[PDB]
Amino acid sequence: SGGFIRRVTNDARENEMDENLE
Amino acid sequence: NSGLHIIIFDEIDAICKQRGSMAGSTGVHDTVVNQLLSKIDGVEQLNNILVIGMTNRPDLIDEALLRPGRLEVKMEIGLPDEKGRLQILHIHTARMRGHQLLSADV
Amino acid sequence: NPAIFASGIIMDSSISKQALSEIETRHSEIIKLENSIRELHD
Amino acid sequence: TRHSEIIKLENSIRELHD
Repeated sequence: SGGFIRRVTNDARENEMDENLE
Repeated sequence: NSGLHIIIFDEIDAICKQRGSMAGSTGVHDTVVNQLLSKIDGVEQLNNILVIGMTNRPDLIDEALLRPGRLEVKMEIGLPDEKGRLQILHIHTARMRGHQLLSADV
Repeated sequence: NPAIFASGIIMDSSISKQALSEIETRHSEIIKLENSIRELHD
Repeated sequence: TRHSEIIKLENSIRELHD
């Protein structure tokens, strides 16, 4: 729903985490 | 059909100066002027701004910033003559004269 | 005379601020969620 | 959007638990 984590530093690590949560 | 936007610069000779005259600032007083020039009149065109500048040393400002199309109307404000002084002295005493706080022999 | 100063201009901004940033507080909640679903699966 | 999604997830978990 648009995301699950704040993008404090963007980076690839922030994508998969979000994806996982989704 | 748009409104009018006004911008006022005060003591404009502090940031804008002849390009290359300064040396030792590390290059911060040489890109500000370029940005200002590129913004006032650039490839894109605005038609709803009005920029006013004030200064005490008109000889130090950049030459490329005074050509027609950027800062056209250059005015000089000088000391008044007798009529001007009378006008000022009447302007600055109207409040006292209205309330009868000013004597009759002045 | 040989006496002149200098002024510096800083190119300083990098990996996000110290842990006053939200990284740690963000990390906090994930472990709680893990506990919850571990309970459910067991 | 954060609070909505997180509280929704927690609500689902609680429903299953009950």
